[PDB]
Amino acid sequence: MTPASYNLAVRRAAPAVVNVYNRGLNTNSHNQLEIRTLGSGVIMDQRGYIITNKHVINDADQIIVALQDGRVFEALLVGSDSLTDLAVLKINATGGLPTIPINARRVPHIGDVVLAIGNPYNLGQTITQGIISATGRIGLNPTGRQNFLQTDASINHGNSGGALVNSLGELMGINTLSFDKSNDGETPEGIGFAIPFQLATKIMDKLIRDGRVIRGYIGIGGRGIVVNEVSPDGPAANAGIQVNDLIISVDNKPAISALETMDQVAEIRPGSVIPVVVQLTLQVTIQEYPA
Amino acid sequence: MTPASYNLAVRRAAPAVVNVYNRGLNTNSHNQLEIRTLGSGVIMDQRGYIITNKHVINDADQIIVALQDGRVFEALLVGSDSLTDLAVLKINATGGLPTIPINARRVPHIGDVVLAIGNPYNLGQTITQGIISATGRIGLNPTGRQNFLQTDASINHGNSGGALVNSLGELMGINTLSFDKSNDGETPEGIGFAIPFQLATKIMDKLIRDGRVIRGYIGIGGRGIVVNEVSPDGPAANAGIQVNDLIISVDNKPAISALETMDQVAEIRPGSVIPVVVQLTLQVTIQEYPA
Amino acid sequence: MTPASYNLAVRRAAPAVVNVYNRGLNTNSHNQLEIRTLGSGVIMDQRGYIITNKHVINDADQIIVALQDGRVFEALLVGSDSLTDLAVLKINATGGLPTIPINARRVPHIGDVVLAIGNPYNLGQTITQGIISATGRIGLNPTGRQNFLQTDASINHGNSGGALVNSLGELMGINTLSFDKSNDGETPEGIGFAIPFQLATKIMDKLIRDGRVIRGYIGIGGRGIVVNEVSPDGPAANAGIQVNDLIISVDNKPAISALETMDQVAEIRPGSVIPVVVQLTLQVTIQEYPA
Repeated sequence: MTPASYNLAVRRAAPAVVNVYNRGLNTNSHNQLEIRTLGSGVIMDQRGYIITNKHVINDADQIIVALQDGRVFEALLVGSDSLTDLAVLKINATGGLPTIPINARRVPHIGDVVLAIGNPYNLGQTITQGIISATGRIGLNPTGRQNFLQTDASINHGNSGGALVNSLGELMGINTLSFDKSNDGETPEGIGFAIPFQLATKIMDKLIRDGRVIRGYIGIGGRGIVVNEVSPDGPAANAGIQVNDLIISVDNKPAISALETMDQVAEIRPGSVIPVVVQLTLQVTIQEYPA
Repeated sequence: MTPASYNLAVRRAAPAVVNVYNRGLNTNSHNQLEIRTLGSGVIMDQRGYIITNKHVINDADQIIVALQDGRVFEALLVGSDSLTDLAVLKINATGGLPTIPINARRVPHIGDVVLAIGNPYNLGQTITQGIISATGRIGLNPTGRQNFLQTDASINHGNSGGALVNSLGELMGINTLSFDKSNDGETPEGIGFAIPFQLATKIMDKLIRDGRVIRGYIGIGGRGIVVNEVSPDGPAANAGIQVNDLIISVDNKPAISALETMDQVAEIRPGSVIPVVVQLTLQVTIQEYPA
Repeated sequence: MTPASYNLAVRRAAPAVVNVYNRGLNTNSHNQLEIRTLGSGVIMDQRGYIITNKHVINDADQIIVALQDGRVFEALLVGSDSLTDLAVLKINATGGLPTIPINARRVPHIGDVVLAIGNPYNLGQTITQGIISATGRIGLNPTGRQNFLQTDASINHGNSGGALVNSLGELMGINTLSFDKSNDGETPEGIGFAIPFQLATKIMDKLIRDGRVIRGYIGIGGRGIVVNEVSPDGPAANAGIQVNDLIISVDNKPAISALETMDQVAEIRPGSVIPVVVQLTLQVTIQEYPA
């Protein structure tokens, strides 16, 4: 017979994950480019756009990307975002580049076998398999390290930026980090997180068209949609809205949930204005999220 | 094609695992119900019975159970058992309850893919896959943390009480991982334990019919069946039997092994009496296991 | 339906993995055979040869081997090798022995599902599944703990010597197991190593025909094939070759790579002589690797 195996996935996607190297100049007294850090990255399209974790390329005087085919490139940082730890690099490749399979039509499911491609502890490219333990949201609104994708695939230090792909090689997400906890008593085995591919995608496109992800701020909270503690003063305060009420429509559509609502405000460019219901339609001008 | 995936099992059994919260009153000075601990639990039948680990609900002034569908319930402790760390709660659900798939006809096998549904570190429901690395016994006699079910599936803190199900959603066991994990000089990966479903079944039923699991005590040891150290002074001493001999028939059937023998004595209600053989048939009255 | 399962593989290969016990006499003051250590081992053929990790049987006054069928044997150490941590024992079994499936025709692939059979923490035989994350070389030349086989299958202490088999039971490698940490901060999760079956084979045969693995030493380094730091003063000095040049043909064949070249010199018995090329063909006598 044939042994059970996920090599097909490896063949189809592995060639697209890269080693990202963060090189600083002031790392030594002789001020030469030294490898301050390193992680992994996923070549997104043939134009040369590579996704990766921000915490990898932060304060990097240089960024080198290297392919499994041996080609080495200097990368231009086109933008990052703290609220997701995603960063978008760009190599200028002539000759063709391998690209991570993407299937925008595929919906990830709790339980789907998934492999994590990356370069942890800088041992070279390694693959590890697990399943999707929790899916998380593809919204643009930051919530925490719980609305990501969760996997029991082994995510070590060096998998950051790597690819989490299903058995068909399809990119399910960008590995971000492990769960190491905050303290001890023990270690959290098999609890890793990845940013959903669908979101990495949204973020990348923005990081390209703007050099930074522009989120629409409405400063309000809650649990229609409860408005519990709406004392940020930013946009809430400035133009209708109270420190305790219930909204009906974020802009001109239902305000069923709090999460699904914020996820809309953020997708609204600054300066714009929209009619906020509770039936006293009070308009408000959207600002830009805080630093 | 279609991504390899164990989602079917997740769909069939996930809805039945619950978040069990141990709330104490004297946890703070304002003596309010504070979440002293927490674990997971499996809704066993439509009557509202839920299995869980004892160590989760111990000394709980209150017990709250929450479903993935959002419904929350106050749970009535119907019993527990130290020798297995199993506890049976009971929520009073009108409207219908989701129930963990069970297939008493199914025999677990070393190597079967199995998923562990539970809520570790209180991150919300998480699934993790592994295989059965060892099966263990379904007996009622306590032996240790070796005659359980052993799985490399990721069992973290908060998986206690959760379900361990095979690819079909069939309940293979109740996650219980107990603490002997460590040596000296490095943390034990992929070695978790679960109580065979067959036994969790036996125990729950008893916890229901008696509020406590009543075990039949004999007071002997060994390796027919060797009667090594038979100096408990229990019912063994009180009625024939020596501090060094060989038994022939626990009650009126073969005494082939020591394990399979104890597992019978325990299934014999106290006060009863049975003929013990070795050919000098000496009768003995069964007592009840120690506290 | 049927539960997803790797049981077939377990049935086919588990029976061949054995518990290896290292018993020393001077472990106590009453100088009796005490279990100084322990690991696992794979019965390679019906003659009674068993492979294992050197670091298990080192300085063992005695060695006991035990089968899953219950049979116990006293083993004869036929040899070991440091550069691979492989040891070969030999039990003298009459009545027949179970043997690990081997398919020398099979080529291991990154991503192949694979199970690790072994006895970690001495809890009895345990199975764990993972995938091959990196393959490594089957050469006879020592390189490091990187040209081994790499798997995310859980390799714990007591898995050393165990077998790593694919879904068909086929022997993929002998679990070695690198001590993971070597420093702190975090712990290398899911990164285990095994010696390729293809090499364990080559090594065992040598350990048999010679009691020690005789390697052919040259004394050179580099990156044709660069000869960068050819100052070891062995046979390289003694008869042509410079401290900085480029070789053309290890013996009478291409010298394309440095790795694949050394892998040849080692397979050349001492005393022999071969023509080295670089076009000034200078012959050299092969010595024997250092202790």
